[PDB]
Amino acid sequence: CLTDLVNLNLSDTTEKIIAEYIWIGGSGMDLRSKARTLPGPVTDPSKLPKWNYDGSSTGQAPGEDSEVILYPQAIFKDPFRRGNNILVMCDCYTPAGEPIPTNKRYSAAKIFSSPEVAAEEPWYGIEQEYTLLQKDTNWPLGWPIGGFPGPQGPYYCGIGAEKSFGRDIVDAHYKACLYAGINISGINGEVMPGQWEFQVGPSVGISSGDQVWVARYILERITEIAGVVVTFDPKPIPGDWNGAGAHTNYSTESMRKEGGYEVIKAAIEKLKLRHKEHIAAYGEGNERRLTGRHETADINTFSWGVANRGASVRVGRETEQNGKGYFEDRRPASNMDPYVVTSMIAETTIVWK
Amino acid sequence: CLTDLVNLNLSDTTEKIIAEYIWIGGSGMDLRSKARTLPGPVTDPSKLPKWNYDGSSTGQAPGEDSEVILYPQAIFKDPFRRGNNILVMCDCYTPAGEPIPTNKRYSAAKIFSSPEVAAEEPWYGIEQEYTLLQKDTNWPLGWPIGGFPGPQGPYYCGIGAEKSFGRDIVDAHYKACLYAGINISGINGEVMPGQWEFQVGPSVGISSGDQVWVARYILERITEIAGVVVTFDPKPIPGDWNGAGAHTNYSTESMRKEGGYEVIKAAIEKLKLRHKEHIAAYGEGNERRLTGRHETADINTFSWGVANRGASVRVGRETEQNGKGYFEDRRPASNMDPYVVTSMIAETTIVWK
Amino acid sequence: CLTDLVNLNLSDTTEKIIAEYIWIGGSGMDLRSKARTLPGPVTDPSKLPKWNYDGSSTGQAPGEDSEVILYPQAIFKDPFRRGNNILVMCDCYTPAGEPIPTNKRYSAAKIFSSPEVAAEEPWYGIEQEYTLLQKDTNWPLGWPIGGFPGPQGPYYCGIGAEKSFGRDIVDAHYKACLYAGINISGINGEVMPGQWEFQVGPSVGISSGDQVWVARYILERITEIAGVVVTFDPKPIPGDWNGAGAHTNYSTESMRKEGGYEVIKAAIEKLKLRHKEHIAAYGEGNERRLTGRHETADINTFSWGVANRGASVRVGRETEQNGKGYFEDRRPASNMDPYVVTSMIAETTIVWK
Amino acid sequence: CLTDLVNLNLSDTTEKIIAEYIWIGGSGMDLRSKARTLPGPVTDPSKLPKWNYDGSSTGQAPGEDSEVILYPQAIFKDPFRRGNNILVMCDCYTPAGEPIPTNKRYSAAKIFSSPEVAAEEPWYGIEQEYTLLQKDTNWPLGWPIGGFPGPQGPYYCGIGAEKSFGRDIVDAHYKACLYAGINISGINGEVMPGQWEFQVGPSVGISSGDQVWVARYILERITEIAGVVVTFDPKPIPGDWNGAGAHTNYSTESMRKEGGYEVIKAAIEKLKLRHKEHIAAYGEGNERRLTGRHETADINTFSWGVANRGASVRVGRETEQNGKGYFEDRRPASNMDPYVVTSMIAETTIVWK
Amino acid sequence: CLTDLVNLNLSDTTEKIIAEYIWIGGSGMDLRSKARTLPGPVTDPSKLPKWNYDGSSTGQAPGEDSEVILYPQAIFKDPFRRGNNILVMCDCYTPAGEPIPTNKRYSAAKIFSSPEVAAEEPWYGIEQEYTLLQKDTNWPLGWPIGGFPGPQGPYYCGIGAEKSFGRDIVDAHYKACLYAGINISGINGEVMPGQWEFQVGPSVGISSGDQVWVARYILERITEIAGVVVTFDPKPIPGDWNGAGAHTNYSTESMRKEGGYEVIKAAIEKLKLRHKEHIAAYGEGNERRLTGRHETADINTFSWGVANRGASVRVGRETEQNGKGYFEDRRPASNMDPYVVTSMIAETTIVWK
Ligand SMILES: Nc1ncnc2c1ncn2[C@@H]1O[C@H](COP(=O)(O)OP(=O)(O)O)[C@@H](O)[C@H]1O
Ligand SMILES: Nc1ncnc2c1ncn2[C@@H]1O[C@H](COP(=O)(O)OP(=O)(O)O)[C@@H](O)[C@H]1O
Ligand SMILES: Nc1ncnc2c1ncn2[C@@H]1O[C@H](COP(=O)(O)OP(=O)(O)O)[C@@H](O)[C@H]1O
Ligand SMILES: Nc1ncnc2c1ncn2[C@@H]1O[C@H](COP(=O)(O)OP(=O)(O)O)[C@@H](O)[C@H]1O
Ligand SMILES: Nc1ncnc2c1ncn2[C@@H]1O[C@H](COP(=O)(O)OP(=O)(O)O)[C@@H](O)[C@H]1O
Ligand SMILES: C[P@](=O)(CC[C@H](N)C(=O)O)OP(=O)(O)O
Ligand SMILES: C[P@](=O)(CC[C@H](N)C(=O)O)OP(=O)(O)O
Ligand SMILES: C[P@](=O)(CC[C@H](N)C(=O)O)OP(=O)(O)O
Ligand SMILES: C[P@](=O)(CC[C@H](N)C(=O)O)OP(=O)(O)O
Ligand SMILES: C[P@](=O)(CC[C@H](N)C(=O)O)OP(=O)(O)O
Ligand SMILES: [Mn+2]
Ligand SMILES: [Mn+2]
Ligand SMILES: [Mn+2]
Ligand SMILES: [Mn+2]
Ligand SMILES: [Mn+2]
Ligand SMILES: [Mn+2]
Ligand SMILES: [Mn+2]
Ligand SMILES: [Mn+2]
Ligand SMILES: [Mn+2]
Ligand SMILES: [Mn+2]
Ligand SMILES: [Mn+2]
Ligand SMILES: [Mn+2]
Ligand SMILES: [Mn+2]
Ligand SMILES: [Mn+2]
Ligand SMILES: [Mn+2]
Repeated sequence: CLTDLVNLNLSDTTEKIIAEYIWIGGSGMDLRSKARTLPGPVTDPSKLPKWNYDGSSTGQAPGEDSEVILYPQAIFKDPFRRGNNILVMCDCYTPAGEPIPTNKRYSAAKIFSSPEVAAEEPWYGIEQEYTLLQKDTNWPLGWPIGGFPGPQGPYYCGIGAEKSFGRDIVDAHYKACLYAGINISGINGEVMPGQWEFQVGPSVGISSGDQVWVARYILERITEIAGVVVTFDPKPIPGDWNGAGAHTNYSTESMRKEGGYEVIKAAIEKLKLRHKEHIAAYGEGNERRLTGRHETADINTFSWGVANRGASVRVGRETEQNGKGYFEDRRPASNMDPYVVTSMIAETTIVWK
Repeated sequence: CLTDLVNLNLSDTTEKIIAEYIWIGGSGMDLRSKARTLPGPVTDPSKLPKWNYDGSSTGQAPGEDSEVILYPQAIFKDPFRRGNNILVMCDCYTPAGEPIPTNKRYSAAKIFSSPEVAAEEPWYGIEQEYTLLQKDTNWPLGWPIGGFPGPQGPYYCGIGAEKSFGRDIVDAHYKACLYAGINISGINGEVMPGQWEFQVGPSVGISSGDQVWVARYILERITEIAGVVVTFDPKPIPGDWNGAGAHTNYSTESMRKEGGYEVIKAAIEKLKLRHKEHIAAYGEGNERRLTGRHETADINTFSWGVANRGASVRVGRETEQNGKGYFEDRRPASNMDPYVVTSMIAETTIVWK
Repeated sequence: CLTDLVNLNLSDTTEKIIAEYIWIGGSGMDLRSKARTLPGPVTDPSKLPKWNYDGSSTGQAPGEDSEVILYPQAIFKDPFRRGNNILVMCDCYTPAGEPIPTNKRYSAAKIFSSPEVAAEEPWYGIEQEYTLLQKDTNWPLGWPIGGFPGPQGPYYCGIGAEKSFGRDIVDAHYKACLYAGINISGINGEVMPGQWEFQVGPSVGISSGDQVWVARYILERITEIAGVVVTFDPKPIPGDWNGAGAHTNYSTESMRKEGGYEVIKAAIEKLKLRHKEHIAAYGEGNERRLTGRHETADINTFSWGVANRGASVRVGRETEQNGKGYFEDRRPASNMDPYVVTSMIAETTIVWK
Repeated sequence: CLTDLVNLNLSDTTEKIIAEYIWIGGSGMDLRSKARTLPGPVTDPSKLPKWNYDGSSTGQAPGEDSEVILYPQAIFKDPFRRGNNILVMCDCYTPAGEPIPTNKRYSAAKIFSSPEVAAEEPWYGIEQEYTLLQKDTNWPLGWPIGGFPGPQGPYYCGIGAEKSFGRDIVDAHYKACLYAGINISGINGEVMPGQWEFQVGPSVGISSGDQVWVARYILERITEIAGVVVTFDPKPIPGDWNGAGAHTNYSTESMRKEGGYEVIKAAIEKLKLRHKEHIAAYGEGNERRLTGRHETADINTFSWGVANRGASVRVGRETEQNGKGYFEDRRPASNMDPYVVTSMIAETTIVWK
Repeated sequence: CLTDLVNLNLSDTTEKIIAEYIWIGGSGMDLRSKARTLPGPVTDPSKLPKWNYDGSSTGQAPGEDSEVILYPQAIFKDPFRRGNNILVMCDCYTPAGEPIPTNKRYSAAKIFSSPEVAAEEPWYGIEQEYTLLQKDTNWPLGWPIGGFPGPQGPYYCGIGAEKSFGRDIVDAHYKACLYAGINISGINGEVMPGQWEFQVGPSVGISSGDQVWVARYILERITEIAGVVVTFDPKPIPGDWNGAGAHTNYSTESMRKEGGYEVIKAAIEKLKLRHKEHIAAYGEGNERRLTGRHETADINTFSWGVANRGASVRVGRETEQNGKGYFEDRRPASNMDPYVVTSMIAETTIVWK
């Protein structure tokens, strides 16, 4: 029957390939994709033809001038179609070669090409938290309808049927990602029952943004299979329940070398000064998450400390004791555009004075 | 149990083959098929025996003179029975060798054999849109019964459980088709939730028609497996919801060579003059689709433009900028007979003056 | 679909590994785990990097000083993720290298390193009994809701649908454990319908504790898959229904050699004197189990005998008739921390006089 | 069985009475009630004993000083218990005779006792709109779960099963209210499917506030019976669906006498000047309702007109043509405290200059 | 519980009355109603105050000039609210006293006031056929979903569970109507399973129209209670299944007196000449019903005969044999506006020459 067809091995019959072009839609938060057949395997992004789609249907163009252009930027193996088929992360342009307003990759690319940044070779590990929800009722997975599970406490990194909801989805994603070639560093059950996390491990500059988006694309496709819905809303349930963020861990060449801890403090300092303008691009709805309770710092103050999950930035015990490592900006929400957060951190930390 | 039997590998036990003869029924819109055993593998259509069926049961013949004859025309691998078994696309005739009124392949074959057409070597890519429906209630897949989903917008090329209904079926079909040997160029989720699309990529003359029909046959067989119903009705739900069409993309030898864009304009021009008579054969119910809203042009006007999804014909940005390519006739409905549309375009575009 | 992704073989695509760090949480009875990617296979515990987690979320640290450190101590193969992926049993410390109050491995390690203990090379076989419960109602698997099955009698080591509930889970676990490298000696259906047992066979000193914990981790993960709940509560149902214990079988070098039976009696003797203080660490709720009925001895008396399941300690017919073997301390409850019971027995039996 | 007991006629057995004391709770939007037995029928409010309740449980007092006092203010017949039993609308005070912060009846009473207001003898008709919701899912009655009914249009004052949801409840309420002695002037199905309205007809000064609250109490008690939930949230569903308000119709002695239309215009004028401060007390969430679409006027502008449902105030065709009547302030939300809106209008309209 | 409240007898507690004003909405086919309280019983229409409603919500007025006026024209007892409560049939006007375009009572009233018509004192019996449908699926009551019952034949005037669907509703209606004061002459099960009929017996001129509308109002309210949907669509199911009409039986003074049969033939004759223009106002969709099969006459021909259910007009055996009676115009569809058909027959039959 149905899975025999979806899992057909094509290699036995043609050289042809299926490429799934992924892009980001009109809201800056919606992933979209379509697929095309290509005549043979491809490993280099610049050897893939450009393409277009109906921008008038994604809120990015008018009906009379509907075409919007897709620039292939990164290739990953398609864990769904398997064999030689591929996912292609994309960039969006007018037919005139202008990047459209919702393309935030272009700006970020410039910052990561700019040679004083490139030389610092920044590293990002981003911690994507999300929440799983029952289709149609829109209530968190594992929660009874019109009710709540036991209070927070046993859920964080837990095991068992009354504690841990949807490991299925999570472990699936983890391998999918690995197979695809995403640098995924690890996963964990989070504090609010039904909330999970994966980390896209230390990735350089632009490719961090690319990998987080593709990882999210894979997550949602998996949840789609499962008949479950994901939100990246930073505070999906009001009251005594954790919000969800996208912690950004960060380091520069000079931060991970001898006496980098000094560079770290100095970077934090610069961040303190540009808190206000960082918050503004750190994803919407954040006001509902950053309250000072539930392992956040208040939106209005900026703070930092060592093992302090109540602070705006946190520095690992390990990197303190070694005088070198990385720090964690805990401010960005789970619905953060990594392109924006990732480059803005480099900019406020290297370029600006 | 049941799938062990349906998936038996016959190769281990005989040389014998199963051929599924497919034809088009009395309404010109209903596919029909039966199967026979053949003594060994066959790769050439003319080496398959002709056959007959009970036309009195498909509305094509009377009871007392019931026999109607099947001419094998194209072979494809059967993605259901797998191994060496085959699908055989067919043509319909009286025992006297007359093509029956519902055989539109014969006319089309003549036009594509006619040497001034053949030399121009026309190319067609056809975009089959369709809609998936819940068995028995006849309401679109994923829609709640006696109600509607959220308004159009997030569905086009979307991902996730609350957005994307029946990817299962779609991805299955895609591989099925590839395996079978249909030149299928790509797929995508369409604008109305539950509506999808596949494209039968650039195919020459008569074989375009053959492949579209066989692709439709595979689609409906898959939906059958799934316990879901397909309509090719061009406007299945009334009101603020997309209709479904069968866009025909077209090019001639001279159109894809240097300065073909001029030939394109001239062809469009000829099309403008024969709009009235094209509409008449562009599938029934089209009046309900072509309204000027929802990415169509009004039935009564003819128009064209560059990236204009509101026009009767559209010319890609890419082919404009290259002075050579193809244009898209957006007029045909999803229930179009590709034999009719495909040849009628060649006729109005090459032969007539 | 979903199990195709969870069962992806990673070996075909990278050298990378997934390690699941397991630890024991704030209540001393809750297992917790998270996973990370490592660059290649690892077989030695000391070659695994140390790690940390949010102790503020497991009741082990404050929010402002939240980091707690994980020391890898034992590696086993992950029977879930399979291939080269691993489970890593852990130990808990402050960033200052202090063992936290809930780390009972550290104390036990000292006792088993201490050279007069090491030389006696103690052996432990521990019999983990547990009960399976329906999710949400929290009533034993196979029991009708708000009611009881037939009285005890046909359930112990039974077979058939009306007698034996959840063998599925049990047999799964058994192989899981073997695969993982736990020395699991055997399994059996227990006396109360829905209650089962596995034995972690003769294991030396500290590794007994390690293996029991990891075996429990595997059990609960399996039940999680099954949509069923486990309790290690020593007496889950009040009345005429068996409780659950963690019998510890024990032997020293000198006990299993010629005329060890004398050493056995002498050990029992020492145990009689420290009954009071053993009970106190033999797991909470034990008062509800050890009643003198249902194959226990009363908490307040200490007793021993030969084939006597009504005594506090029991000595096998086999080891009596051979003048050498091991004895069974039937006192510990099913929710016993094996680190505590296992070393406390060595201490009261070798060191103290 | 159960309704035989609930409907027992007590008259046949004692003179005793049951009085249900109703009051308004800590949030200023939550009705609360408890019942006591009284020795014989009572018709005058001042002949009912005062009472108290646990304010610490309604967010109105601390635990150590928990008593809050209830002043009977209005009697109505209890339509649930029937016979001679009564509902008693209440007022809230400290034991020291201070009105508590959430008692808005006291202020309003003062304004309606103040002799220049009393002499003008103001009249209020208030139009309570509300929405009916499915228990637990919190989605509007008659809507399919995770979906929407047909667009607005056939619902307003409609009849039939596919159009009209919960008439049951509505018609019940209507008679309940009449029986009770509420001056209820009429009912109607509103624009958004599942939304209804009742009017508390022309009532003088303080008693308008009293009757609206008691009418709301009766409504919710009825929906409680039905196993359905009510919201007075002014905009329960986002998007192309009506919000809900509490239109206040108003007239003074001088407005309903010869050439009152002049007094009306002058009153409107005064209202224009105090729009800002009226909005602030016209119920919370109003920003989400008053948008200028769906028969509201934008929160930021003030406007008036004759038959204009798009304006902030509307004057009936009937009262224009007669040079005398009443005008409709369409600004208050459905969650308005009538005590506050009702007196504030008298104050801005008579006292202030 | 709920029916105790809906059936409260108000007479025991006030003199007050509930009046349900009914009118016809923007489509000319949708009934609408709302209710008001009146101070005492009323028996004469002209003693009821006029009223208004929001025409902007029924498609009859703009938002800025929203008021539309209701003229009470006929009173009937409300069979739902019972006691002294009343239904009030209405007429629609601008505030300027113009009848709105959808008010067809005004025209008809003129024709029935015009003294040469009045003197002929026309009589109408109209046969309302309708179909009952399952809510949400919109498939006829008693039909299995996605299928059909046995072929027509045993359904007409049938009895039994496999033959007769919804008698409940029907018998309820019948008494309701009688109670209300509608001159309802009789009922019967019709030919297509799930289709019924009632007749509004011999009623004079304008009051026929009034009574048919109010009868329809009562029908749909009843079906609403039942959780069932009604259509007056003339041909709800395509194929071998009866359509639904609104046969109009007609007689004038001179037709029911000695040798009226001559006047009858002459009237028929006049009708033959104005068939074309009668058809145009005889309700929309009629083309799908009037086919010449299933007891209709073809739309394009006009015919008459004696006991002929295949003709456009039919004359009873009884009135033929008596040389005096009435004839049956079988042409109007079930969705006919009786005001239009009823007066148009008088006009073509008396006034015009
Ligand atoms: N030097 C570094 N610079 C930037 N990121 C790093 C560095 N070292 C490790 N990381 C990344 O930071 C991430 C932190 O993940 P996790 O263990 O969830 O963080 P936390 O415990 O702070 O929540 C991992 O992706 C890791 O790849
Ligand atoms: N040069 C050509 N001549 C005719 N058909 C072509 C030509 N080039 C491409 N096609 C086909 O026409 C189809 C276009 O489909 P699609 O990608 O859906 O276009 P749209 O932008 O209208 O969605 C594809 O099959 C494409 O391969
Ligand atoms: N000499 C020994 N020292 C420690 N454990 C032993 C020794 N001999 C056997 N065992 C173990 O004791 C356990 C046997 O448990 P089990 O069959 O449940 O005992 P019983 O059923 O008699 O109460 C297993 O751990 C077995 O591997
Ligand atoms: N003179 C008056 N002054 C104040 N309110 C009045 C006066 N006359 C009537 N009312 C009341 O105002 C309320 C408006 O009800 P309704 O007819 O539903 O309003 P709308 O037409 O705005 O829906 C009713 O209670 C009506 O009886
Ligand atoms: N002289 C008349 N004029 C008008 N209607 C009449 C006259 N005599 C009887 N009727 C009525 O005509 C209607 C008859 O419809 P019905 O009994 O269903 O007839 P059929 O057998 O034509 O279906 C009823 O209102 C009946 O009372
Ligand atoms: C549990 P936590 O300590 C806090 C993050 C939290 N889920 C949030 O509100 O951002 O996450 P992590 O940073 O260890 O992943
Ligand atoms: C979304 P669309 O732009 C328009 C097709 C539409 N479903 C129709 O009504 O013909 O499809 P395509 O051009 O990407 O083929
Ligand atoms: C029959 P049993 O003695 C069961 C022991 C009992 N569940 C308990 O409460 O100790 O089995 P074994 O493990 O001792 O062989
Ligand atoms: C039809 P409407 O104008 C509705 C206005 C709307 N429901 C709202 O206040 O938001 O109410 P009413 O005045 O007829 O009661
Ligand atoms: C039996 P019939 O011809 C039914 C009318 C038929 N269903 C139609 O299409 O008009 O009418 P009657 O019994 O009501 O006169
Ligand atoms: Mn983390
Ligand atoms: Mn986290
Ligand atoms: Mn973190
Ligand atoms: Mn397309
Ligand atoms: Mn399309
Ligand atoms: Mn197209
Ligand atoms: Mn045992
Ligand atoms: Mn046991
Ligand atoms: Mn034992
Ligand atoms: Mn109103
Ligand atoms: Mn209203
Ligand atoms: Mn109003
Ligand atoms: Mn009849
Ligand atoms: Mn009839
Ligand atoms: Mn009739």
